Amino acid sequence: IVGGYTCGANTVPYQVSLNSGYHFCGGSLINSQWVVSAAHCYKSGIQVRLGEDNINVVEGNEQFISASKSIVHPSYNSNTLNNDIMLIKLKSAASLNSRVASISLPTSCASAGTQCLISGWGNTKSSGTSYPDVLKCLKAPILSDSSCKSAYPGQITSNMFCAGYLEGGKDSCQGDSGGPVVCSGKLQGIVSWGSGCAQKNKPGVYTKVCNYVSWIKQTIASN
Ligand SMILES: [Ca+2]
Repeated sequence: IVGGYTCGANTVPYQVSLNSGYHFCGGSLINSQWVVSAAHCYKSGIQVRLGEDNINVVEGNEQFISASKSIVHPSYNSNTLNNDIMLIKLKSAASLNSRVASISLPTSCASAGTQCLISGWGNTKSSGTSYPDVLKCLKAPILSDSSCKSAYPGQITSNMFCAGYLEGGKDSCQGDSGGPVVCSGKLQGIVSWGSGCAQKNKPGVYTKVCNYVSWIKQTIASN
């Protein structure tokens, strides 16, 4: 996260870290057994880390649980990132408490101008590299589809939306991928891609979760 703030320990209790020897992506807990992330975060050997603040220090509220299966969206395209969504099942159910909590799925898509909370352990620099160890947060509005498409002509599908600031300086970035965009209590987005980070006229692009609720509900019930 570039241009954000330190969230505070366990203040985003649905945020997970995906670990394969090291943090490589975020995700969101949607019930005690299941995590939503980006399809571009797919790999073998995932351990889900819940209850995290400092990802380099054991602080006492963590749960570490291996994935038992991963399901990438049937129509995911790894070039364009259309349908950039994946479900991860936990080998054992998480123990839900005030520091390890699920986030609700959308009941519809959200309006442009609505404010959202974007979070992660990704790079905090728009030029160069610095990785925080504590969770970072950013408040950012959903942008209109027209301003999203004008920034990214020929690239945006109905399964994507932009959020952030056209002036630059405030955005998600590398290592935030797969993490949450929460607006009015609903998981409306997944950190997906952008052109660089925090650049002028290059806002963040997010998977439009509202289009996937039926697929999520049916997939988890049959797995
Ligand atoms: Ca920790």
